[PDB]
Amino acid sequence: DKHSDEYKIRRERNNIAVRKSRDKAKMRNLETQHKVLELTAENERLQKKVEQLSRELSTLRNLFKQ
Amino acid sequence: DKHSDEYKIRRERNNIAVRKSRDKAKMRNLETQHKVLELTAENERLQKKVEQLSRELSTLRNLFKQL
Amino acid sequence: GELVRTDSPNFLCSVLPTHWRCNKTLPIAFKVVALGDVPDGTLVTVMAGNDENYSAELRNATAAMKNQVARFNDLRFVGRSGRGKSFTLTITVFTNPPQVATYHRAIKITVDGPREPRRH
DNA sequence: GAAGATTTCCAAACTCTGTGGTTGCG
DNA sequence: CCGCAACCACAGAGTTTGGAAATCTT
Repeated sequence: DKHSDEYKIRRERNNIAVRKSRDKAKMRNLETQHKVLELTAENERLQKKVEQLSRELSTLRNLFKQ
Repeated sequence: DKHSDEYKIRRERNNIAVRKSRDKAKMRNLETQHKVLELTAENERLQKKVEQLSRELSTLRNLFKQL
Repeated sequence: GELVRTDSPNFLCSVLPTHWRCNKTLPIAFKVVALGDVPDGTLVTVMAGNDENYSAELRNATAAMKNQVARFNDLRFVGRSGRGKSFTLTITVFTNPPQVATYHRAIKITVDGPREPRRH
């Protein structure tokens, strides 16, 4: 019977668990998105660092020559 | 009412609509993880060539600086 | 998105559609930019004016400044502007002392927002 | 197998555009 | 007369929220 003390407790127990778990899911979902942007940031920053050094090497080359 | 002909039909379409959405979000989420790897790959790749251009310009500067 | 000069020469802000549907989200994210230097965390508020409507109810009309910009999340226009009339909003930077900026005849708020001409 | 965690199913409550009925006003 | 620009309602597709079951994982 979908309405027998035993079932009822077991039910509520599970609910208690699906709540907790859906929560975890969302949290993990946010972390990701966060992680994303956080990369894109670092990713963009590194691209500069390359540009900076690429030019800097084109200078110590054109410099060794002259 | 819960036995209306309208009811079931409206109800049954909403269900379809939901399947749609659940699928959609579940999908965006994945695409995101993908979008994260994508970039992690790029940071690794970027990081390697960065430590390169640093050694190469620190080496060229070494012959120069110390003669 | 693309920005525009305000009544003030110290702050720029997002461009807005000429006419949009009340309580509907906008095509872009509304953001205010300070050319001078402004302390992150500086609260900024937006009010919407009009001959008709003194001040129209808004949603998400407040935002904290950050890195010289106060991006707004789904800012929204509840009150309407009246046929043919546009809203002239008031940006108000909360610093010491509070600073004011104005974008004249900025956006038009109708109950339908832009619609496709009726096929009659 | 047993218990908790995760997923899939749906139902219900709302939110997001659209379209149709009307109306003054050029 | 007609079409435009506004209002009001108000369908109907989307979404988010939450309790049941199924499915998994431990």
